Amino acid sequence: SNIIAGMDLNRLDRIAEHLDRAYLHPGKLAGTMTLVARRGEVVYCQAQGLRDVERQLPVERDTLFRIYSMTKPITSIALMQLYEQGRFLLDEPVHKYIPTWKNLRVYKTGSHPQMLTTAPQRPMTIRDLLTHQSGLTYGFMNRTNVDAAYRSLKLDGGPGHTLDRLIDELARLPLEFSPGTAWNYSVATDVCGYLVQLLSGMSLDDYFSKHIFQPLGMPDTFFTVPAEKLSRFAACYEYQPGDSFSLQDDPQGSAFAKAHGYLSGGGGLVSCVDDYYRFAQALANGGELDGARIIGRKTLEFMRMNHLPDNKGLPDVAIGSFSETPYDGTGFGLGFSVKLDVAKSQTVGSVGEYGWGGMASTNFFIDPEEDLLMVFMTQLIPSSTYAVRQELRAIINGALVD
Amino acid sequence: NIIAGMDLNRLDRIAEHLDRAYLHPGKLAGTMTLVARRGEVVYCQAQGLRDVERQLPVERDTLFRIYSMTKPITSIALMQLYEQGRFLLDEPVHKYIPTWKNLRVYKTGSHPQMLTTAPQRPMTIRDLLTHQSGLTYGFMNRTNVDAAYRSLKLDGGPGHTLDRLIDELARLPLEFSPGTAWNYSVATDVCGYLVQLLSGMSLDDYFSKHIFQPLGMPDTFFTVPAEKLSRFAACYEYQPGDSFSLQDDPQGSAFAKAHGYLSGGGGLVSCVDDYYRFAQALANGGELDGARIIGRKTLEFMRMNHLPDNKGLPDVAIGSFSETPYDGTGFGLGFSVKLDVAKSQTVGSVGEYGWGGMASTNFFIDPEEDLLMVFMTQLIPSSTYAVRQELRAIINGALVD
Amino acid sequence: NIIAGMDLNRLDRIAEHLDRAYLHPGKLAGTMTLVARRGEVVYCQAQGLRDVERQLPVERDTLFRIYSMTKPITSIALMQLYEQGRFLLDEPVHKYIPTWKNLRVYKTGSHPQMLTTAPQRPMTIRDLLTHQSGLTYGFMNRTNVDAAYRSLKLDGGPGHTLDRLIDELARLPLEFSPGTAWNYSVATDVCGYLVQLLSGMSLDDYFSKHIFQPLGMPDTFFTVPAEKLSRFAACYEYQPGDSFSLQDDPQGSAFAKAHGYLSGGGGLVSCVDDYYRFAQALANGGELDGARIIGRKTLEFMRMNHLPDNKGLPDVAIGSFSETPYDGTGFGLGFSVKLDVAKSQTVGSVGEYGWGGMASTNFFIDPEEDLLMVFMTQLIPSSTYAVRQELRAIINGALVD
Amino acid sequence: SNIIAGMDLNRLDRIAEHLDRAYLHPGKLAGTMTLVARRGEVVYCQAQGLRDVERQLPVERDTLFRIYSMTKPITSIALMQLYEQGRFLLDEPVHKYIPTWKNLRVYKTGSHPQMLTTAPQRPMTIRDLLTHQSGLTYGFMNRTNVDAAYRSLKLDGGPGHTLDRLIDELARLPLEFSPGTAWNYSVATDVCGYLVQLLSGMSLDDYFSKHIFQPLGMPDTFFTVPAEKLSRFAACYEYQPGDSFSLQDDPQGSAFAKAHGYLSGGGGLVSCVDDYYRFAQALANGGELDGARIIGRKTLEFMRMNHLPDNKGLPDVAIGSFSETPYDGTGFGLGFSVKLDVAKSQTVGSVGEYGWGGMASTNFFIDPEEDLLMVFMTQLIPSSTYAVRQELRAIINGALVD
Ligand SMILES: [Cl-]
Repeated sequence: SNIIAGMDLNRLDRIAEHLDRAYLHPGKLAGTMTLVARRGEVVYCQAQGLRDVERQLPVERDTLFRIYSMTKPITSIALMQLYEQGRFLLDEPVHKYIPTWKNLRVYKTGSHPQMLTTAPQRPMTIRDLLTHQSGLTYGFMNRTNVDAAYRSLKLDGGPGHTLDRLIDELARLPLEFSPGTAWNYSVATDVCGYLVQLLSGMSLDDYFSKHIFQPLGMPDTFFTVPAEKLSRFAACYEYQPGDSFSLQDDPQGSAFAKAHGYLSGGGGLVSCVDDYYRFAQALANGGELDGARIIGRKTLEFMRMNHLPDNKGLPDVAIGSFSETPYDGTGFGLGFSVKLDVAKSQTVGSVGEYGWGGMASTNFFIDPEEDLLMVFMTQLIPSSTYAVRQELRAIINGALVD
Repeated sequence: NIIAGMDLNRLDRIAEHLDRAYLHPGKLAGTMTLVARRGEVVYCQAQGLRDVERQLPVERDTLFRIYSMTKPITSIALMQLYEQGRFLLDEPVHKYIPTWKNLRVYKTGSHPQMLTTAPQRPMTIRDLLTHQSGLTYGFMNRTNVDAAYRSLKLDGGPGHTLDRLIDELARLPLEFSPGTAWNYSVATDVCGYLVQLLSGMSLDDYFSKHIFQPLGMPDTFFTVPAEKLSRFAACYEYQPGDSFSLQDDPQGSAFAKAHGYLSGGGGLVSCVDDYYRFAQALANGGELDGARIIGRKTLEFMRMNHLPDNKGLPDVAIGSFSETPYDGTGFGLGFSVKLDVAKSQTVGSVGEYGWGGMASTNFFIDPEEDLLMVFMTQLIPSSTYAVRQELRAIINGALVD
Repeated sequence: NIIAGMDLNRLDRIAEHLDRAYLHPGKLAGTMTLVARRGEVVYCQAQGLRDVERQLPVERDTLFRIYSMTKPITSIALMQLYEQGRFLLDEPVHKYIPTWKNLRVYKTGSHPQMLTTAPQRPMTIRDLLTHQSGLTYGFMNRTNVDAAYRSLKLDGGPGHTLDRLIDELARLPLEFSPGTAWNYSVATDVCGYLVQLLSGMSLDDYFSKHIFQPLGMPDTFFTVPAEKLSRFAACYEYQPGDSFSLQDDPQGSAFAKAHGYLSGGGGLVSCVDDYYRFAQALANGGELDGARIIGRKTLEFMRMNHLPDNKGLPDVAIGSFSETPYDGTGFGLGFSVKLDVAKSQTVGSVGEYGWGGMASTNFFIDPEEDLLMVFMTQLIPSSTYAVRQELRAIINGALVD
Repeated sequence: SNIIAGMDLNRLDRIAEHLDRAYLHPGKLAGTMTLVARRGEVVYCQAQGLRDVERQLPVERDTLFRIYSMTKPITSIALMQLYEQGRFLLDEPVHKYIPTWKNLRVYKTGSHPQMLTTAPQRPMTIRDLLTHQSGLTYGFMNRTNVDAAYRSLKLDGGPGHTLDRLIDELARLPLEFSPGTAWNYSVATDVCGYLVQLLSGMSLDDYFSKHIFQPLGMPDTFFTVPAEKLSRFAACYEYQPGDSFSLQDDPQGSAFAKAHGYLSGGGGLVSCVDDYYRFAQALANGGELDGARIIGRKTLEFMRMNHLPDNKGLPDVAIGSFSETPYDGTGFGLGFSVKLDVAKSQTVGSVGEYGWGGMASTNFFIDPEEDLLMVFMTQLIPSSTYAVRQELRAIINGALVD
């Protein structure tokens, strides 16, 4: 009956019905913003529930969200813009650009600050940073003496924390493994942000603004929410037992509203669905939207390939929660996950489906076989809580009536 | 004489073959064969008798027990709910059936004193849809677990309901740790139970509303209505010397009573027109004459090999599905999938998908050739003859484009 | 000048090459070469002598012993019956030849006191069509089994018939358990026997009715008629110093007598136009000028690699077919199949299919390029020269689209 | 927006900017000539810096360059022209054509002239020569007692050296390994030139001229620079510590300006960017340019395939520097490298990218997926010094905007 770009709109209304019945009415999520587009046409756009439960404020199309690690693909594009200019090669050692990192060694044993280390088989490369194969980690991993050291030095964030500090402190810490020999989610992408600053001579907020946000028409994407846009800023909620949630970040008096001087290429950005849609749609088009190009078509193709050894999936190389069943049949390129094997993933989709998510359960994907994309925004830490991103794929794929 | 790149003179070899090899020598009672390509019916032939005792001929409208050709219908029903966000394939079954949380794996002993081991992981919905759950069937007659099924009549009996099947399965061991092997099973009856649980409808009402009414299938049901019983075929079973005996009289059949068991695994009676319309809808990507039963992409997903590491049934199956005729065939979400034509030793295309019934009913869809067959007879068991392979030889042989 | 994307000036390199490398130096008596692409004959050249002794030139209409280029014809004949539902490839041979039920595998001893072991499984029709049955050839001269073939004259002799071949094979051991290796064999003579058994026709009449008359092949037969004997080439055999000697005088040849043996493996005499029409029919998916010899799909099935796990001949073959020239080549139902071009070390396409004759006759069809060659000479054995590879180099080199 | 053949010309200007900033201004290279073409349109052609620093002569479009091992693909085509005529088969033993080579054995131990040897598994084939799998080597390898023997016999070049001498001396030397069991860069291609002469009955310079250069319109490609073209001949420079260079060959009084007796099918040719462009463009077209055909379309397809065993890459079979990380995901056919795996190469491009380079850092590639090619000329020995060929791929691939 009502069909746009080979999608049945009546079937897509199942998105709203599902989010109501499974998340909003039972009080598992505060509110959602969902956008679906196919062949450059927005076929679905729905705000549901509340951006701020305490103040009884609804989710609107223009609501601002902490996108967290959905920052990573933006940083990754920023650095590959410089690749396109001949500025570095992926197989170059990081220490060429960060000479204090030349003597990075691998964790053997001991607690910070008396950690013993072994020689790595080879130096860390830029490709290792872009693929989380460098041996770096994250404080929040809470798994090893290396991430214990990150937490004691506040490398994930803290008062006075800057990228210059992150790089200075990382120069003196051990890696989890010899670069390239495993996969571990990490501050690597914050380091990628540091390299964008080093190579461009710009601060990461200015690079992003000049080379990505202004050209794509993304006026509502920033590291610091301006005072006049704070009314639009969603609260962040965290999971509580019984599939409930509590306030985790009040938008009035948030760290995201202060210009605190850490620009996290890994998870710093606040955005909205229109801004992230324009970014995603540019990628879906081969790097161009409405006359503005943020990356070469071929460079993006390269970023979308599986960059793991021997075309393995995350579970074959990952040392954390990324080794679990939901990452079965999914690889990783230069800042995107890549679906390798649909049946193995146990989730409907296409080979080559690429995207990433945020800690607060934000998610996007681009299916290059179907010319289809989704941007999903909510604020519920952590993103491991619910499989809503998989239920949305079920509904969206189910609406294809080609 | 050519329709849709098929030679009709070559297809007449179907009737000639079934006459000479099965009907004239008294191996089968009667047959109904339909072939379609590119949405055109190119062959449709009733032969022999639906009821030998009453000397009643097979007609186009004859009703047949399709048995496990019910399974793809149940599988579509459940994946309709997948399309609505109602469950995920990698979710544990025990999320929806909480009494199943502590299912364990058979180690040793006879029912009711079977010793068990902890499974590596809980059973998933994908395990049920792929027969990798560890469930079995009474009729397997291979293990102490299927002995227990037979002693509890889980395959069918007086007062038997889906609620009973699920209650009794909660207290039985699995053949193996979920996902680690393949074994043909009551899993699909459980899938029917899940359609009821998720839809809040009884399976007969769900099927009727969401599949049979939309596709125009008025002659498909769990219970044959009294006014259609005249069209109902007898069922026959194999006898030594390639003969057969009466196994179910259509007058006084259990299929004519509304007993309480709706078997998503093998309950349905249908006819060639009804199953044709179902098959044609699948061949079209889930739509027929403006009615859609499933998304094009969801069906594509169901048609994929869902066995580990793209293995064939013989690499994972523990039973008769491990034998040479399943070489080069995988399994998705209620369909077999041809992986390797030469290895199968049977002409066809990669991606040929379908399934069969215990009484030797068979259908396939070749998505490369846009070709499908529905074959109906009533001869238990389906392992008796290789007629479905002879039919593929003839049908594939008739492609002249 | 270019026809069907081939440069004719580049194709003239064929004549120049055969002159310079074979004819002028006295390595071959004479050659007939035909090349076609997209159904157009782009090259047709007779060179040198059909009969050196009588100073008779090769003409377009010269008749040649094509030997094992008979095999694809027999293979098509048997798969015609497959298309009619007459057998399945995974059926035991002993279903049709019941005296073969107890065939065993050679362990040790000389004929007639050979000791044997139980095969893992009975021989199948697919084993016969793929030379994986365990049968062999007298001329192999490698084992006590082929010694027994030679002592019983199973490859040919006075009074020898297919009925005799089948009777004597019933009492001999196999080289290996059916399907577990590949060995060039009398299997295809047995395939001819099965065509007779299933059709109720003698093989010469089946071929004539179902292949030669429909394709317009009036110059293909087991016996050269008296009035065509003037067109019959002499056969030559290799002599040291890259020379040759008379091996078969066309006047007083066994090919001119109607003895009782119809060899589906190597009996036929043909000419380049007849074999061209056969090859072109295959290249077209089994049809030429309104006559169809096989279904498009059946042929596709025959052209697939039927060896285990898509292996090449060297991974399974026990003889000279295991050597470097068969690297990257598989085998289907009477055709070799190129699997890996670089590994073959010879220009061509994946899927290139064909076969050759012991007197160095050769044909191939490249389904990627829609290209085929028929090459006729009479020089036993076909292992002597790599002319078939030089011709592929030149023919592939002439593609300019 | 200035676009030709789906290439952004403004993005291609990044080539000049990059070569200036990274190589020319800092004194790492003397001068460069860069050409890029896509779909038979030349989209970039820029001379930069100096062909002769001492004489302060600029690089011009028509400057002549020592292309060195970019000779090899030309020799490889020359020999496969004869394959197309039925003159030999790839699986024929070399000793069929060079009977003194029948008893070549494999190095076990000892110094020249008392080297002990073992029986090879099989004789060397023509395919082994075309793929550098023969067991031959090069004097300059400086790795084994076999290459020590080459240096002591001057097989790479010397006064009075001829192909007849190379073949006579190789008949008496051991191989590095049993033919076909490994890969080692070698004089094999000089031997291929010898076989072109043997099979054609022409001297290699005359064969090339008649069967390649005249038909393609390449008037500025030769083994000897004619006196009237010597004014156009670049100086050759070699690397010096601190990313500097010294004069290695004065164009006035170069061996390349004398008609000495050695025609090196492996590295003898001088060319210019227009001539090599026309050769490369002919290959990109399936072996034809402006009505002249140098090779059959299908023969070239065959030459472009990976000819290494089991579709392995160079690092899985190579015994030298070709076993290192920059050859990861690249195979070898009949005189071309072939990209097998783009992600594994860590360098943007397409599967099937084919080409080769010269000792003085000349490079070309053809991308048959993108219908794109580059010819890069400079004179800096050795070619292992800088990763400029990879930086150029980054920039050129980044300019694809269709
Ligand atoms: Cl549509």
